[PDB]
Amino acid sequence: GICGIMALASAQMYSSFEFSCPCMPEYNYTYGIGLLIIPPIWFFLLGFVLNNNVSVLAEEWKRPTGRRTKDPSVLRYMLCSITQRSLIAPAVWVSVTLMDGKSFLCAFSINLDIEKFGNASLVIGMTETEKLKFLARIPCKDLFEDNEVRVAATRYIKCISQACGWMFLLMMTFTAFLIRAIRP
Amino acid sequence: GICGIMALASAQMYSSFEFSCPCMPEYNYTYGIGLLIIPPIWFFLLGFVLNNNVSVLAEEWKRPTGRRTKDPSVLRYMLCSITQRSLIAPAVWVSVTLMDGKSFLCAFSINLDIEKFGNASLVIGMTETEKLKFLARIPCKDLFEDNEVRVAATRYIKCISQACGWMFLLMMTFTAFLIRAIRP
Amino acid sequence: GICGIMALASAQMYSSFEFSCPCMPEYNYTYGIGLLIIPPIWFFLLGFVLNNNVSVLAEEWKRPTGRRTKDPSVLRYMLCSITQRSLIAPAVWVSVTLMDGKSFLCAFSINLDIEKFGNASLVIGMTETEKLKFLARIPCKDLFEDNEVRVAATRYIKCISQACGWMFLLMMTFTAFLIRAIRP
Amino acid sequence: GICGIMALASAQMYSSFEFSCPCMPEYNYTYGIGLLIIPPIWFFLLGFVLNNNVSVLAEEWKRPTGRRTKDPSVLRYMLCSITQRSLIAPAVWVSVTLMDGKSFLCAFSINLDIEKFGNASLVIGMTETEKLKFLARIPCKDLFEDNEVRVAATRYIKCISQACGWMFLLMMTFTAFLIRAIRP
Amino acid sequence: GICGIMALASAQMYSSFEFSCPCMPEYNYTYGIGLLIIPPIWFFLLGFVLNNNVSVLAEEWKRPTGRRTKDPSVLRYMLCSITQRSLIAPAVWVSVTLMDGKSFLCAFSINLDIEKFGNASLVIGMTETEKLKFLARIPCKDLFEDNEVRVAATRYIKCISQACGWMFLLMMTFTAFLIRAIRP
Amino acid sequence: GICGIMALASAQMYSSFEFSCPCMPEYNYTYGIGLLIIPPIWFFLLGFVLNNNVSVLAEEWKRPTGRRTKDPSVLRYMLCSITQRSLIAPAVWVSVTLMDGKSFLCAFSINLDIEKFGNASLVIGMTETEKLKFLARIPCKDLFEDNEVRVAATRYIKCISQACGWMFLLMMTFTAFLIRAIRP
Amino acid sequence: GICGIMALASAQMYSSFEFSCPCMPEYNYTYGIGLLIIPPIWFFLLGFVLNNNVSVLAEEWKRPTGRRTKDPSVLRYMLCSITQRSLIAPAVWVSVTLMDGKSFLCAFSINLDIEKFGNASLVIGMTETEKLKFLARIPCKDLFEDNEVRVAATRYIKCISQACGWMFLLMMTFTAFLIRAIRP
Amino acid sequence: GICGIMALASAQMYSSFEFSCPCMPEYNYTYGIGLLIIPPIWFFLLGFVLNNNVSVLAEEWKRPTGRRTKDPSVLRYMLCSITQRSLIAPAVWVSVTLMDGKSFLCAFSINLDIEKFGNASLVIGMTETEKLKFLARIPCKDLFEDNEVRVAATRYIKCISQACGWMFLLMMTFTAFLIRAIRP
Repeated sequence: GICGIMALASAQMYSSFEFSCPCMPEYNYTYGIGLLIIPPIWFFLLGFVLNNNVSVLAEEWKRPTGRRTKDPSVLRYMLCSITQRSLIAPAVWVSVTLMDGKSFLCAFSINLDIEKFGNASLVIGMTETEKLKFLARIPCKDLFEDNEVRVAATRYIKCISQACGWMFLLMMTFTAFLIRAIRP
Repeated sequence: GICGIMALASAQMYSSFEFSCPCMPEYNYTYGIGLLIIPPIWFFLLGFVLNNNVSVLAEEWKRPTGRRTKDPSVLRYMLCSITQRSLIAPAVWVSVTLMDGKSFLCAFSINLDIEKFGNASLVIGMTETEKLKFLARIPCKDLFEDNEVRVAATRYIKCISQACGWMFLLMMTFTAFLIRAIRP
Repeated sequence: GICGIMALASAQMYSSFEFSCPCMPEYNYTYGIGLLIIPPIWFFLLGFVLNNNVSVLAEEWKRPTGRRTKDPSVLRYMLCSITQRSLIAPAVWVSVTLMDGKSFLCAFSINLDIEKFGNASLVIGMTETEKLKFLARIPCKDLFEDNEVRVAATRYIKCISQACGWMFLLMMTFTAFLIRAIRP
Repeated sequence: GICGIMALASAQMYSSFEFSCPCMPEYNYTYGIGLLIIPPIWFFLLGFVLNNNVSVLAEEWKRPTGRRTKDPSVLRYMLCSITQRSLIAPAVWVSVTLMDGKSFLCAFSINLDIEKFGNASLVIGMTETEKLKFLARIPCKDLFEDNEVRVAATRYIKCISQACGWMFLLMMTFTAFLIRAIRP
Repeated sequence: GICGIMALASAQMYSSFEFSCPCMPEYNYTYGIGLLIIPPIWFFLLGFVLNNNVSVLAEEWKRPTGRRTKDPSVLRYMLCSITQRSLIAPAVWVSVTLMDGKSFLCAFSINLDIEKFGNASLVIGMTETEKLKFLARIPCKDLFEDNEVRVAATRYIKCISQACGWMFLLMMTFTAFLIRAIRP
Repeated sequence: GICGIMALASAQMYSSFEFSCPCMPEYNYTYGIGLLIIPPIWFFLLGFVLNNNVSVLAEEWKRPTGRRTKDPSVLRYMLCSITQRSLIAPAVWVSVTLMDGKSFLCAFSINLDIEKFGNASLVIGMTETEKLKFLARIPCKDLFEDNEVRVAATRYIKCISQACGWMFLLMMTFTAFLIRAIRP
Repeated sequence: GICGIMALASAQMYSSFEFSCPCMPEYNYTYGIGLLIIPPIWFFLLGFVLNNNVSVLAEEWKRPTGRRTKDPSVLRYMLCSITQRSLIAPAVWVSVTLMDGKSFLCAFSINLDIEKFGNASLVIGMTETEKLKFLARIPCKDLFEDNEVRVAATRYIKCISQACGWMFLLMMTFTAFLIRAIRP
Repeated sequence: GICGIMALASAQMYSSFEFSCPCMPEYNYTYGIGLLIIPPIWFFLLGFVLNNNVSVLAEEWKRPTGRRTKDPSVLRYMLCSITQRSLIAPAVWVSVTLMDGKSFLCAFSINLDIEKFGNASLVIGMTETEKLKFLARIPCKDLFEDNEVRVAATRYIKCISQACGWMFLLMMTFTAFLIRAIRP
């Protein structure tokens, strides 16, 4: 119920989210990786909070030994089962974020090698500080002057991000395959 | 019921609201921060007023001691529970307002350092009064002459506002996590 | 029932209303303030007329003393309660009219000080009659020649109108908060 | 039932009606005032015809004295009540027609004073016949040469028509207020 | 039932009908008046044919005197009542056709006086045959060279057609008013 | 049931059909008249095939005399009644095809007289073979060079096709009027 | 049920199919005729596979003589009846494919005679290999240089394909007419 | 149920997927073939995971011999039946991916022979490394300079991919035809 609702909400919240990459070398990595990390953590704690069966977990965690009516075997089972139920909306966020490649373009555009894409006369005679300030404006469509380099560098990091998007989806599905094959 | 209605109404009222930043240095801060503060206060008092269970709170607050049929333990519990039920539509407003970054762009565009973004020849030979009147027109798209500086300064304060939007959402969710883990 | 219908009708009638500011100094104030005053009075008398419980008020007001089956205590209560039920659609009109700022732009564009916005060479060597005829055409987009002054003066009176729109909404909600806290 | 249907039909028939002002001085007044008068008369006789309770009025009007089973007190009451029920769709027509101001622009554009709006060199050296033929083409957007005079004269008669539209709505609502306060 | 269906079908069939005026003086009058006359005759015979109560009229008309089980008083009543029920979809066609004025523009554009609208130098030195071939192309937007004369002549015959459209609607409604006031 | 379905299907299949007139004099007549004749024949045999009451007609036609349980009076009645039920979707096709006039424009554009429409200098000094190849490209919008002649010739054959469309609808309705007045 | 579903699916799958004619003389015929032949064969085997009554056909075909509970008379009847039920979605595909004429344009544009359409100076002094490579690019809108020849050759093969589309529909309907007139 | 859901989800996930071919010769083949191979493997393991009848397969696979309540004949039958039920959403992906031809264009554009399409003067005097870097940018619309070669090479590999798309659909349907003809 709420698992399918939060999975649809995670894809819908990414669609309405307006990605504003700062295009500065100090704040590209923390913004690009931070939108890959911090909204999954919020969707994970939303999976604890919106599920009202954390309250029964709370009452059987707060009371000391002797008062525990249920054995902790079903407690370990339920806390595990509520984690792998609340691990869908984080995984849907990291799926669609890696499929679009906006965060890999924002975070990893200062690690590129510019000789592979377009003119070799771009960065000639330019210091590492100004070269980092030149490479960082690649995700900004209206701040980069060379359009052919910008489409070449966008397609390179978007295909790598889509490769990591499918390798993440295969590792997640194969993990849930092993979970529903040995544990219940 | 009305909590989900007011949460959807707060996001819908922001979408129909037309943000008109004054682009004057005397009235940028009060308008930009005021749209972050004053509509949450109105949505908080709307959470008291539209909930008709403030009337039973009113009758057990007006009558003096001796006439009180209920002990004030359930009174403290209910006034607390109606506050954390009416703290959703304010929090949805501050969420979407910080996600768009229009108020942080309107209020904090007189605190910028203009050397980081574009031409260094912009503010040379210009007094602090005219420099404040030059920096204040950054949120106004049709009043600013340098477009590359305007997109650079917009993206800088929009990513900082989105960082504060996610840090607010994490602090709010972790607070409600502790509330539903110790109190009921 | 009809309170929510008239509240939605007041917002919908403003959306279909085509604001035609006359852009003349004799008729700006009466048209701009008159659209803020006269449609709330019509929506207030519509709250009396469409509510068929004004007929029972009519019969117990027309008959003299002695024939009055009900005591006037419930009569004062019901006439008060029908006023604060019919004070929603007027308040929704003044809310959305102040949020858009078209009436404050139409009525108060002859009180502006033109040195704050754009060129100081606009009104130089111009008589008070022609200066009033120059300032009055600010709300008319297709009658004003200086576009930068027009957007600056529009944003100034629209933010002031939105400030008065939120101060009206706070004073109205805090008043209805006190009404539902002492009276019933 | 049919009162709300005819009220919605009167607003919908005005929206689909294509206003073709003749822009001739002989036929502006009769067309502009005639669309304000003649469609309310048709909607009034439609309120008699579509209401099948005119047939019982017909049978108790045709038979002479002695055969009248009902006293004429309920006959005066019912003929009055069917008039104030069939006076809604005429009033909705005159409301929306005065709110748009197309008929006041078509009928009263030969009464204007052209010095108030634009160039004083328009009508200089021009006979009353050609001046009437020049002023009459104001509602025709594609027949008038001076666009600034045309928008100024349109906004002047549209705000006056909207003033008469609200004064008509206030006089109609206050009349129906007195009707439902003394008569039943 | 089928009366409201045929009334909506007559307005819908006019909306999907593509008016192709021939713009020739031999065939303007027969096409323009013929679309005002011939589709009402087809909708009138459709009111006889689709109403299956013409079959009982057929059986009591074919059998001679002596075999007639019903007296012809109800036969005159029913044939009259089926005519005034099948006189709605013809009247809706002539209503919307006169409201748009395309047939009056097509049929009566050879009767115009061209001095009233635009340049007097249009028809100077031109024979009655070529003048009829010049006036006939007024309804054709892409065959007439003088656009100001074309909009002036269109608005003249469209307002006259809308005057005859409202005088037809008043004469039809007042006739049906007298029918439902004396006959049943 | 299926009569109204096939009538709506015939109008819908014409709307989705893309009329590609060949614009060659050998194949204009057979294509233009063939789309008026051959799809009505297919819709007529579809009226036999989709109606499953052709099977009972088949069994009482195949068996010789003596085995016929029903007299052939109801057989003549039913085969006639299934023809005039399956004569609606052919008639709807010929109605909408003559209302649009594309087939009369495609088939009869080699019979025109070109002096009536535009320049007399078009076909001067041109052989009957090249004149037939010049007149045949009138329905092709992107193959004809003279646009004023093309709109004049299109409007001439479209009004004649709409005249034959209404004369067909009157002859069909008057025929079905006589059928439902004498036969049942 | 599934017959009407597969018929609607065949028309819908053609509408979403993007026709990419190769415009090479070696692969025009096999692609153009192959899209007319191979998708009907797939829709025919889909009519066997999706119909689960092929399994009962499978069990009474695999078992040898003696074990056959049903006589093969109903087996011949059912295998025939399932073929003429699964011959609808192939026939709908060949219908809409011949109505659009894209396959006849792709497959038969190397058989054309180019003197009939446009300039005779196109193929003069050109070898059969380059003439086949010139004629093959007729279905490709963005690979053919002469647009008037391309629209003339498109309209010629599209009208011939629509002629074969209607002759196929007449031969198919007349065949199904004979089937439902002699066999059941 | 979930088979038709996953089949519609596979076609819908391809429609929302944004194909970003890297247009580099090292990473064209692995990206183009990898999007044909890796998403079918994920949809195949999704057919195991979302079907909860893998848990009963898990319990009867983990327990050793002696504890097996069911014989492994129904185990081989069910594991086979769940594979041919979960082989629909992979097959729908490879169907629509080969129908669009984007992966065959991305993976096989370094194997082309450029003399067949356009100018022979393109690759003259160019090394195999730069020729591979020139041919690889064919799927990139905004990175290839010769548009006529790009449309010719796109149509060549899209028709070959559509040929392999129909040969895959015929081999898959004929295989499922043999499965439902011998096995159950």
